[PDB]
Amino acid sequence: SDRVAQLTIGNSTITTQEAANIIVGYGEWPSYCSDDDATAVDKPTRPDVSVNRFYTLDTKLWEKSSKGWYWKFPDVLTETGVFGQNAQFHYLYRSGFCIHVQCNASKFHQGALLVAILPEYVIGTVAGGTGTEDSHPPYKQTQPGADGFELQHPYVLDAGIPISQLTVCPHQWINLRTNNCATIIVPYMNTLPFDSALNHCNFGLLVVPISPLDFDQGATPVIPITITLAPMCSEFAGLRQAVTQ
Amino acid sequence: SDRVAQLTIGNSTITTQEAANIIVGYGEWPSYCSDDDATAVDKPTRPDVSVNRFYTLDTKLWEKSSKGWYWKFPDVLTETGVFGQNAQFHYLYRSGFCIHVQCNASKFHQGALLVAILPEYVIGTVAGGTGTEDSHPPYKQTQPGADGFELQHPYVLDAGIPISQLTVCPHQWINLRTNNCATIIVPYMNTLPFDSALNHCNFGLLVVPISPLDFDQGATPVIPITITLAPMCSEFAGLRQAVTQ
Amino acid sequence: SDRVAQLTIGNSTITTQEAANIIVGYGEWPSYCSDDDATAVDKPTRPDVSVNRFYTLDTKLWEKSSKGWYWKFPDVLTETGVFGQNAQFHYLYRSGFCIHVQCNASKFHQGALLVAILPEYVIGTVAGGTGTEDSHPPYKQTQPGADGFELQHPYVLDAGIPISQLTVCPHQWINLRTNNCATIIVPYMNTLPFDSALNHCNFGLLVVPISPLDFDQGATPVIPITITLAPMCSEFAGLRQAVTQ
Amino acid sequence: DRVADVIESSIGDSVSRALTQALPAPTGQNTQVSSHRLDTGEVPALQAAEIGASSNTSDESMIETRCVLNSHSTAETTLDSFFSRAGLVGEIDLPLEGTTNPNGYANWDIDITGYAQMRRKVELFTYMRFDAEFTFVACTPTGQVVPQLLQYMFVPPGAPKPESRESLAWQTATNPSVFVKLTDPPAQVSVPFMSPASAYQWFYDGYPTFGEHKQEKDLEYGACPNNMMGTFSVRNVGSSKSKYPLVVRIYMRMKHVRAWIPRPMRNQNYLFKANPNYAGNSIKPTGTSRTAITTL
Amino acid sequence: DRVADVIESSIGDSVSRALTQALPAPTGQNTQVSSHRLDTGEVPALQAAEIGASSNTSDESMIETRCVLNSHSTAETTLDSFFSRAGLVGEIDLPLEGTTNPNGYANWDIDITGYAQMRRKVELFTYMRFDAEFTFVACTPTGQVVPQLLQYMFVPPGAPKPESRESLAWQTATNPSVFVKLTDPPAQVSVPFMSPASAYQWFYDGYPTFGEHKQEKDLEYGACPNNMMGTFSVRNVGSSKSKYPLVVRIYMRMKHVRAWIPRPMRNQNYLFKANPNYAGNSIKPTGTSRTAITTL
Amino acid sequence: EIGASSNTSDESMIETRCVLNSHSTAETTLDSFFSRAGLVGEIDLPLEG
Amino acid sequence: ETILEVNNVPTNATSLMERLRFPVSAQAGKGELCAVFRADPGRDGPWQSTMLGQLCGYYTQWSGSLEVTFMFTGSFMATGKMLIAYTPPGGPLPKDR
Amino acid sequence: SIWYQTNYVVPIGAPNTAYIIALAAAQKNFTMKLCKDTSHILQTASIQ
Ligand SMILES: Cc1cc(CCCCCCCOc2ccc(C3=NCCO3)cc2)on1
Ligand SMILES: Cc1cc(CCCCCCCOc2ccc(C3=NCCO3)cc2)on1
Repeated sequence: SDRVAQLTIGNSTITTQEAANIIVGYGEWPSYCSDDDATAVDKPTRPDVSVNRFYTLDTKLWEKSSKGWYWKFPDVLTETGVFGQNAQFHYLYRSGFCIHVQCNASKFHQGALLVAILPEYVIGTVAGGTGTEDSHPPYKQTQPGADGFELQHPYVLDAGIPISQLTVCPHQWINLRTNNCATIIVPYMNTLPFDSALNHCNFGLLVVPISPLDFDQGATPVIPITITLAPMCSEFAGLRQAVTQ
Repeated sequence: SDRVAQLTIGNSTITTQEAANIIVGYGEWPSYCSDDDATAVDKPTRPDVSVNRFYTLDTKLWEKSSKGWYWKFPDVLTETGVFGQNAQFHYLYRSGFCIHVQCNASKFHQGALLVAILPEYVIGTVAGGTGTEDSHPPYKQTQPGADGFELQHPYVLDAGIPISQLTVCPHQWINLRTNNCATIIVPYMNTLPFDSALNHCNFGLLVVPISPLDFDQGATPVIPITITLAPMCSEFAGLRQAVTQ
Repeated sequence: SDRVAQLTIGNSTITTQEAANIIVGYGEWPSYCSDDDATAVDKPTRPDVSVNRFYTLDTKLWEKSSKGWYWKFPDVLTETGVFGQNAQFHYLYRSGFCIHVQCNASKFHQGALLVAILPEYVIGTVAGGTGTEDSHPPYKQTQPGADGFELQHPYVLDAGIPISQLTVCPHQWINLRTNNCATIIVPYMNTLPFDSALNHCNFGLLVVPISPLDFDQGATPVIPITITLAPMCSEFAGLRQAVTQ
Repeated sequence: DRVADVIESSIGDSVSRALTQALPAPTGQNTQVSSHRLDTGEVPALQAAEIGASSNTSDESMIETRCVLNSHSTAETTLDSFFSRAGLVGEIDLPLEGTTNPNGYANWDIDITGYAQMRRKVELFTYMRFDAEFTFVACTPTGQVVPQLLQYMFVPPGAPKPESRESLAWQTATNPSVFVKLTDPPAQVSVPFMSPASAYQWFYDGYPTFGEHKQEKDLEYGACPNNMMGTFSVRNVGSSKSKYPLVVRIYMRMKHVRAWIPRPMRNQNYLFKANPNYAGNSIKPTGTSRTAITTL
Repeated sequence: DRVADVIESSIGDSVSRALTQALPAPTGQNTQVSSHRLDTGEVPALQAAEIGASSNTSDESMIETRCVLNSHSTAETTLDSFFSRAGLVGEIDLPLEGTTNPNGYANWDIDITGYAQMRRKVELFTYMRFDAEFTFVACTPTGQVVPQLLQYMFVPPGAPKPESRESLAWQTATNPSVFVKLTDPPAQVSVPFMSPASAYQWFYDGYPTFGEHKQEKDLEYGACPNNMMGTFSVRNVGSSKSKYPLVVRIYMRMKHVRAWIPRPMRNQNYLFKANPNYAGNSIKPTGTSRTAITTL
Repeated sequence: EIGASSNTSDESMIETRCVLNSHSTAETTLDSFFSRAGLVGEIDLPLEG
Repeated sequence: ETILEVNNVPTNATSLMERLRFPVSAQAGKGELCAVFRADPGRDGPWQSTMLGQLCGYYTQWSGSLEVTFMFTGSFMATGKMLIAYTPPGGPLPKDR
Repeated sequence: SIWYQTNYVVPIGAPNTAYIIALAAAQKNFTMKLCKDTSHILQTASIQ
């Protein structure tokens, strides 16, 4: 009664028989915005079930040489579903998330993925190699939406910070000999009650292989990793027309 | 909550995730010597933590043809550690033991070791084969210390007694499909409150493969067996200079 | 009932019929380490009788021209006895001492030895005579163990300090017309609850002839001085393998 | 005032933990009624020998049973019951012509491991404490009873061992002797548990000397002085030749027995006293043998 | 249940026996009246130095005395009283032309044993715990005050020690620095008892390494890391040549002092820091000398 | 994998004595750690340049 | 807890990621040595990759016990018993198990 | 130091080599005092 679990939100239900408990980001469940914390004077929309549900957005293939991937969050879920819509029509957005990364293999396979939540995950460039050029990461890299982006220098999280310390962040590992999925529940985290789901990304989801995937030849070599996230306590205010970016 | 266990004594801690309960020799925990059971009038030394701890003394390799091994006890732990010292400096010694034999393999390997505690384990010779010669087992055989000794005729425990009955002694098996270690806790057993740790061996530790080790080729063939013992309620009296034997 | 005395510790008993009372260093009996004074979190070993006893380590010959000798302490008792062992196996050591220096002669002999306890007795060199060379006393001189070392410039205790003032330290004299032995009882003294018995020497034992030995010819001329010390409230923690230095 | 770890420090507990208690077993266990049990979760029949404990499965949970009031006794399987039976342990010859024991006297080292029946029984346990009743059946080699007077003298280790039929030690001023005619019923005597140990030790894994332990001395491995009770000396009471060839059979019967640490029963033939040596080439199986595990 | 010798076993007594108590000594001891005493048996004047205790003979028992109410204070002889006086402990040069410390910055190893007056005072005791007030008097070699801005930075052992006047460590983001003009009154600061030990140790009889201890390493005998408080760095605050030659005198004044284990006062001249070496050939007596014990 | 730091106490890993830890944690607070002046800006006002 | 770079050997910049974990594989003998490291936190070495290590660099002194959890990432089928040993001060790097 | 108590055992079909990841932190009784600046790092070029 700790390795098996079921997550049910909206009209979606995730099952898992090898999970390793659930992490609750910074030990705080997602809440709605207080009356004294808010400033936007208009009564917000709380679609509830139409947006607070499990969107299974992407699948990556883990290979004996994969570097790792990340997904910026507020964004990843735009354009997809009713959530996407409310995020485009409204200026202000607010919401916590239930992230469930899954990836299974056999008892004869081995490997270990680090799954973390890095708030305000600002990306940096290699500065033209030498460090004299003041380059900047492109829209395609800082806000990749679904499909995420692949890391080029995971050791420093493409941002000059050691991944060795990335665990001071809500994390969970996917050790194949132990489990087959991670489950983080992040609350809304920003220095503001609401912000634009479009141009600001509250945090990134990191999935990095720290202990390389490996298996004797002959065992199914296609080992996918699938991301499934679900917004929680979604609130929207500041209604205008629909906006893409 | 019965196959996993942790043994902690002194500054040593053994972990096991496939153990099969703990046997307590003759159903009696090791105790200190009573005031009416003792005779030595000098106040003894009870080093406690400096000698009551887990010494991991030896490793043997189990092979598809191994005969079996034994270790005489009081002795095995001499020369090694502070225990060794107190055993050489003092004439009189007294102590119970926590013996933990470990040996793991894969779920694809198979075999079964008998692990017993035979008190007053006197060794005998083959009597020159024919039985006319009154030979005697050498110091190197009766008191092998660590490294133990290998049995030459396990069927009779090199002492003319059936191993088939060796189970009337505190024992435990290491069946590879079931566990990966044995744990016996023997109390001090002698017809005297104290005796010389040097020239008298209260009991021997037997480790014999009754069901031969076997595995299809290609699976790691080096299957070790490691002995780890820990004295308990060690008491020493009769202090003189240090003696080897 | 003040000139005769008997000291009994462990299994050792010293007798004296001409002693001149007992000095207790800084007026404090040796104690064990308090729970609020200690830091080492591991439960220590208190061998008691096996190490708290009278080791009669050395004998020097007093001659009409002897300069004086010293013994650094924590150290002097290493390698010798069970105490030695616990001091090598353990990192941390703590203990007070009962030092009994003895030396007798006839009522027709005369002389007077100063017996002091100098804490943190750092030795110094003559600096190459002139004082331009920054020489340093060798391991053989700063930590002579038993056998002690002979002073080369007693007037300054080979450390640039007047021996004339050495009495502000727990001391006692051995005036031959009065007594035949000194007895100092030093408590553990350091700025730490425990320290390495190996590389730190809490204090030195000084034995210097202030009033030269003398006697008309024909009287036995071999006048020895024997050191006998006994640890008290010995405690050891931080167990590892055995270390010499 | 104290240091806590000293107030707790359970170091010095003279009492043994136990875990098991002794219960009354006058009769065999009775059998209570059983009925069919078809349920998941409870599996008596399933055990794990690895643990090291004997299966605790009751007849009742293995088959539907009736009720049986077992009143069979267990008295005959006690130690006094089992061991308190006289048996041969020593034999002594006092021949007229020969090289064994002429001169009319003999010194028998008190060692009960010289006769296989009795030996095997006791070697069932490692330690044993008890009193005993020694009986001495003497007669000529033909089993013929003769009018001869003997003197049996127990000589504790340290007492002067008789060197001749007319030795001075036969004054037996403190040693306990017994004078008997071979025509009188066998002499019989009660012997206490005399040993410096708390129990006799059939097996002593170690040496007594404490020295070097070279090859020439491996003779002492297994020799425990706490069992060397001394010698038993006998002599025809006289100054001249006995006139008849004698033999004394020594029978010992234990009583007030306490036994501890049971060990495997002797599997092979015995070769020497106080020495478990066995014939290396003639290592026979414990029991009988068949032609196949699939046939009787 | 216990073994007695365990119930007694006073092993683990954390409290020290004592034997002596501290009494109030605000004034010197008063003198009470004395009168002639002609009696056998009581001999105050007779002592035995061998014991190892100072004579306890009172003025009263040595001569007929009057009564004196001694109200003289003992406040000036306390430790805070004695030690809490600023004294020179460090000196630093920042010359324009030279080889000592050009480049405009200096790293002074915080060691108060470089100046004989102050050193001798403290070396009176083996251990010493206390807070201190450091004052820094800066000016040119002529004692002339100049409009220059310095920066004093305390660099704990482990922090990056400045390699140049424009080093990055001068950002002093966590180290405590002090910026001062040489025209401002001397900078002064309060320093806590910062050490991993409970008291600073003037003498450490032993090594810190724990290794072999060969000849080349005897350099470390007597070096106790619990006194290595790090370095004190100073620099003229700029990018270019200071323009004036500077000198900083460091004065330390102890307060809230605790001292233990008094030892003999330094008898000979000092030769090196943290090292009691003395001139072997020039070993002068402790004091003055006369021509004979029978004349002044 | 859970994602939580090991909660194993020294006590359950070895036989321990009793220690009254009175060491403070005041110096590791935020005000304590961050409230130390540091250089953040530098400005030049040269004559020629 | 943060990742301790016990395997602080590789520097090829294409192998920086393999500092985070050390290997363990089928041995052919008895009691071989897997890895070794200074248990000092504020010192140069593996401890520098940790969050603790880094915060120490900001404080002159410290006190307290340290914990080092070792997670095994091999396959589910792999068995094994390792012996992790902390040798206090003065104890030279052990020559054998 | 980490030694092999026994050995890394594997069936035919599993990798003959795997890795261990070490993670470290301080116990509840851990405290630090007297703060200074880090040494571990110091930049080289001045921040543009
Ligand atoms: C009268 C009279 C009575 C006697 C004989 C008294 C004999 C008492 C014998 C007690 C024997 O106890 C034994 C215990 C152990 C062994 C033994 N042999 C091999 C090692 O153990 C032999 C005897 O002689 N005279
Ligand atoms: C602002 C500011 C303040 C400072 C200086 C702070 C100095 C704190 C010094 C504490 C010194 O304690 C000592 C103890 C022992 C010894 C010693 N030297 C030889 C061995 O003992 C020296 C100093 O720098 N900048």
